[PDB]
Amino acid sequence: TLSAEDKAAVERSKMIEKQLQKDKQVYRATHRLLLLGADNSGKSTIVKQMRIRVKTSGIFETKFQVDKVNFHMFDVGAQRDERRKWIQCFNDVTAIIFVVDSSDYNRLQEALNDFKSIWNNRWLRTISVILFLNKQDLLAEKVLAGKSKIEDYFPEFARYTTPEDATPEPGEDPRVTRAKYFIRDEFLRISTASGDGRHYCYPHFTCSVDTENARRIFNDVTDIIIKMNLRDCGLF
Amino acid sequence: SIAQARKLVEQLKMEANIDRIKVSKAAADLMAYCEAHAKEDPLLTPVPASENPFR
Amino acid sequence: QLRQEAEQLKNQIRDARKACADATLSQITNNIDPVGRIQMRTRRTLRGHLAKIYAMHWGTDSRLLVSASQDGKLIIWDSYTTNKVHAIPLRSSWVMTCAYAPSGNYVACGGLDNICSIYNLKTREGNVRVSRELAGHTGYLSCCRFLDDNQIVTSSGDTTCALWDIETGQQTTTFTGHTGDVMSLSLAPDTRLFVSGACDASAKLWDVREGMCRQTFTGHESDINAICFFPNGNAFATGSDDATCRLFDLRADQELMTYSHDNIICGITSVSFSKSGRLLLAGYDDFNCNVWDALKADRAGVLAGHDNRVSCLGVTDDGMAVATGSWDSFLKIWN
Amino acid sequence: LAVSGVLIPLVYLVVCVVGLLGNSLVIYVVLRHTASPSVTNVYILNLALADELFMLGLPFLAAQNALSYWPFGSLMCRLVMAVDGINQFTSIFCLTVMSVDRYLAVVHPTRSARWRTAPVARTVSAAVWVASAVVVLPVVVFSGVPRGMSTCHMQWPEPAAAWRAGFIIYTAALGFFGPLLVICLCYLLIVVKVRSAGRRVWAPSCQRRRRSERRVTRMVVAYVALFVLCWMPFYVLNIVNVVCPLPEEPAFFGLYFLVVALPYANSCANPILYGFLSYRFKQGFRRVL
Amino acid sequence: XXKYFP
Amino acid sequence: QVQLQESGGGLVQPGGSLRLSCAASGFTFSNYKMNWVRQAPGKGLEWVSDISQSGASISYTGSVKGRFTISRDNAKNTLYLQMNSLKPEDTAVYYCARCPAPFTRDCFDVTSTTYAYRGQGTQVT
Repeated sequence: TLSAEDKAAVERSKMIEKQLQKDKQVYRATHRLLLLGADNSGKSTIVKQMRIRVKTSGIFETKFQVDKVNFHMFDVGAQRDERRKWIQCFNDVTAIIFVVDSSDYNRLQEALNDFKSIWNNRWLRTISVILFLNKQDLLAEKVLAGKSKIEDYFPEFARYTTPEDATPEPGEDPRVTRAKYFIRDEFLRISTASGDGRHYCYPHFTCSVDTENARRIFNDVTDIIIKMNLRDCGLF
Repeated sequence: SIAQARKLVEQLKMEANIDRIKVSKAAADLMAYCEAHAKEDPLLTPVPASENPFR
Repeated sequence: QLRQEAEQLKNQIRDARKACADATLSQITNNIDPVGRIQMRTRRTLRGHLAKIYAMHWGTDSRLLVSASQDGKLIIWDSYTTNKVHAIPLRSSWVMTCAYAPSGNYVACGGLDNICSIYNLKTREGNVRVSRELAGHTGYLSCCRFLDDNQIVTSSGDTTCALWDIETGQQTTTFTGHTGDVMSLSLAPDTRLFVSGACDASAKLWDVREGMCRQTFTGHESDINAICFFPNGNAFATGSDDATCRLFDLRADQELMTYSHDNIICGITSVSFSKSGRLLLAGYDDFNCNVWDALKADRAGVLAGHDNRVSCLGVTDDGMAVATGSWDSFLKIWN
Repeated sequence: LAVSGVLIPLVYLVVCVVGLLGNSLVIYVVLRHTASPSVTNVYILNLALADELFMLGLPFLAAQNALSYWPFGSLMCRLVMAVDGINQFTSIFCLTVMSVDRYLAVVHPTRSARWRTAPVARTVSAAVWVASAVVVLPVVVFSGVPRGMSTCHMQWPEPAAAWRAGFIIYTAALGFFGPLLVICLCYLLIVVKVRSAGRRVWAPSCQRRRRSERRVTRMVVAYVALFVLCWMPFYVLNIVNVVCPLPEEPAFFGLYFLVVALPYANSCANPILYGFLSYRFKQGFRRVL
Repeated sequence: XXKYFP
Repeated sequence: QVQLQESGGGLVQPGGSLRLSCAASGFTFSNYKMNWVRQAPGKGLEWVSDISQSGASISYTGSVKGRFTISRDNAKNTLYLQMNSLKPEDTAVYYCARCPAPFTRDCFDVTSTTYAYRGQGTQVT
């Protein structure tokens, strides 16, 4: 038996559970991504490709639907340079889209260090990182001009060779190709140093005038979900 | 910035002239407080399975 | 010049401690009997959350407890019957802290967004709605506990704290002493003074009346994650990432006893004292919690059963039970 | 005559004890440390239980093959003649359900989350048990020791003209084709899906060559290879007789002892395949030992 | 016949 | 309290060498990952090198890779940095940062403008 108030309490709990499972349905149906990058990384432009409140707001959300799949990209707004605390809040996101400007050889070391830190993070060890090498036109122009050498910041570049695994684009100077492949291997080496098969990096050559970025993000998220479903059963 | 240096100096000077009691008296106070409320602590004083509201 | 002078003052302060550090807490408190081996058993398992739970707080009635889930949900569970009483959806998914008002009429929450938004639970229509938004900070809200039905303190990641009025919603008292991101705060029994910990391995006391840093405590080797006052209000415990908890007394102005173990090399996430203060319940990243002896530093119990990092730990006002919430989306109550 | 009783019982008992090795190791590491995180462990320990029951039923026939008489009476004769069959069919249906669940997880990530739960896991486990029972129904209804001098076996109501061969072909068809082809379809479809997903996403990931993808491929193909090479001989060498009585030979009783132990070799490898060669299971195996 | 040679 | 005091900086002509020494106090120097960064006039915090707890794992920035040598001394809890083949580009204030948590490979906020676990640094010119 139970009191008259207990019946109303149980009914309220049942209604709340129905609401909670209805919300969990959509929560599992939608995907979440975390956008990261420096100021020069050009995060604004990539965020402005969303084709589908408060001044001191510390987080901006962008919802976009691709192939009937919803993706919510979150980017920290008003926040200090310190990020070791709040970053742990994103230990369950689907993927981390890390932007780098490949044309800026000066801050390239900073981007590499940030990528290494995010990869070796204790709580981000089980999350893949989608590396978008934005601003490829600027890199190509800088390489064709030859006013700034890459060996000044990375001596190993002097010994780097274009890998046969490359896929040069039509009408592309071999110099730009080798430079972009070197700055990609710079991140891939750090990614593979502590990969352990639990997470992988998805590098892509993007630029300001590029609309297929959404398709690349969708495909990468699909591959990550496939790998997760595979590891869940142990087939991995 | 040198203003933060003056602010820190002022804060240290304000905090460097407070009345501090010996550690012995603080330890004795903590011991007395823990001994006075030891019986009123269900966790430290397990009670029978007749007054625990969680059953 | 003002930097050398400053360090001189430090020495002075240190010297003062050398004049008050007569004996250690473990030495004077050695004859008392040990607490033994406290075996806390799980009585209630609150399930239903979607994402990782991040914070919780018990009510004054020891019946309802609020819990925050970064899926954007504040759930008020009836610890006795486990029946869900209220489920408030949040506009900002990333919520990092929640607080239950003492009157049981309002509930505050905050996270990455620089707003410790409050929701009324006793509306005339019976539903819950946004009552007020306390915006103005330039960092994520680490914790904003209720001081009264009109005033509320809020600690932000901008190295500052602010006291707002629920009626107007404007900063009434600002605290800008901390150098690192404020991670946690603990109010006093009389709501007159409150301690706050930051990522600079330093805790600071603040008076709600004057709003000035009267005492500063150090000793930790990393960022202070959790901080909780002592039931008497004269001391407070602090847990950092160095796998060590430290008890600092406001009247002595020096650490009394250190709680640590070689087998523990993980950071602390939660700390709470019993109604008497003899036992200190500290949550660790090893999926378990430890019940240390406040007067002997002896681990009396190891609460295990969670499958993820412990996010929050809260003891009732009557010291009857303790609720632990982890990232596994489930809460466990031990009594 | 004698060399048979010398070698066959030895290999039978060693197969049984290695199967129990695998079953007990897996069941311990499951029930103790890796306790109910999802449908996967449920299905795995269900298969382990079926295989362990098969192993505990083995010694009866292992000793009967050397004693040639069942003095325990009809009670245990019929009980074990039904228990062995139900255990075999349950162990096979467990692999089938595992393959189906993996297919649904890798292909229908959405409906997966919707259907993969612990209550549903226990429900499908009980369903697999009762299905093994209802499919071995012929094995238990035809079970009778009186229809024969000493041999504890089944009673075929009519000559082998159309019943013995008929029942043999029926049980072979079901047990081999259904489960095996379902498993193969599931695994090869999983391979097709993962290949299609990877080729569209940075194929140079370097794992396609000799790593996780190839590990998965090797495991899923070894599953089918082992299942076939172990089961098919059992259901094959049984029909070579009802169609043409083999002149009584020690080599023919060997031939059979071998094809009857081969399914026990499959029940022994299944633990090795799933429990040992997996992820987050091997983790606990290495942690505790 | 079955799990026996005949 | 956590304290890091650097010394050894001074004026030196191009091609010279300098041995910077950082003394740490207030924590177990043997159980923390250390890094050396530098900040030049106008520019921001630039990472120079990094060394683990025991010292087996060491890393240097490509700009100075091949002429800098970082080392640790647990018997005295000291961080030594030998710099050779100095150039006008090395003129900057060098600071020493300590990882936020112990037994962690990642070191966040080491290049942050505000970092409590960092000494005052030494100016080299």
